[PDB]
Amino acid sequence: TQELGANFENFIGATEGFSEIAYQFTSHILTLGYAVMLAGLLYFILTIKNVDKKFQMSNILSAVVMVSAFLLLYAQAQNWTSSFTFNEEVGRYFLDPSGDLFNNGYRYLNWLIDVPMLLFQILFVVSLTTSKFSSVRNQFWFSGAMMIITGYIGQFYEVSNLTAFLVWGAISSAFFFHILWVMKKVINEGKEGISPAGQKILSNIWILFLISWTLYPGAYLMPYLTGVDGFLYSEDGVMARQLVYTIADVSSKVIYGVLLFNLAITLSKN
Ligand SMILES: CCCCCCCC/C=C\CCCCCCCC(=O)OC[C@H](O)CO
Ligand SMILES: CCCCCCCC/C=C\CCCCCCCC(=O)OC[C@H](O)CO
Ligand SMILES: *C/C=C(C)/C=C/C=C(C)/C=C/C1=C(C)CCCC1(C)C
Ligand code: NA
Repeated sequence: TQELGANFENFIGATEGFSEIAYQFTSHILTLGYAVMLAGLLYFILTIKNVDKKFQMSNILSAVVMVSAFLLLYAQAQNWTSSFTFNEEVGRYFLDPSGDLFNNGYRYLNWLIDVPMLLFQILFVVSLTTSKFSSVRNQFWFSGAMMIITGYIGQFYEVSNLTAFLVWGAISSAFFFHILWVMKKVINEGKEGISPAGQKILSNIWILFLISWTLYPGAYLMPYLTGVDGFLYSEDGVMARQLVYTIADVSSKVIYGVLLFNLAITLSKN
């Protein structure tokens, strides 16, 4: 029984270890992750004047999301390099007992913080019609919290109890589904009473939102998407998962933010 090796990254690291490629690739993608958030932070701060007052809370929330994402993704990247160490004899990177072990906590904390802000921020750009701001907000914040919390519980069982992993994941997915349903309503109401240029941007926001948020349960499942014998149940799963999380992060935070900013501009003077 493999004592050292919590989560799938540790498990792989403690058994098969990571190739140079896999270790370096993962380091670099996580580094790109936080680098982009820092760039984003400066972007959202510096452009805030370019939208009308009434929209500025959206740019503000983007900036705050960028701060949290930069800090926690920076910590996650450091946690990656600290957790695995090169063995010359075998020529691979293994879980380092004198390190702290890989910890998904950083990313899940980032999600808990950012999910409510990302869902919230669209409400400061669009106008609802027949829905109440407070109802939509409360729905977003509750479902968002529950989605991440149940996900985080699931994640614990990733190695040790796949049944629990998947059941908690399914419960989490239910909250996710509900978020998608609410957000679709928000975008539809948001499209009413605005210019076609604005409607087009909102169509794109919907598509970006749907794809980028769905990447997360994708990445959660990733090591198992070819069965317990398959090619992804390996350092290849770890690489894929971290790549997909990073793409999702950039898309759901930065690209999302840029589209909302462009929507606010389109509404702002035009
Ligand atoms: C992203 C979340 C989407 C996930 C949605 C999936 C559907 C979940 C519902 C029922 C799962 C049924 C349980 C099947 C698990 C079988 C466990 C197994 O075969 O492996 C032995 C394990 O190690 C010892 O529990
Ligand atoms: C490869 C290294 C990783 C870097 C990854 C890039 C980070 C995101 C940056 C830009 C997103 C592009 C979004 C561009 C959207 C344009 C806005 C728009 O919709 O058009 C304006 C509107 O029509 C009238 O205001
Ligand atoms: C900036 C970070 C964001 C937008 C994170 C979003 C995270 C999710 C949408 C996570 C969803 C999950 C499921 C739907 C099932 C498996 C567990 C999660 C938490 C990964
Ligand atoms: Na290392």
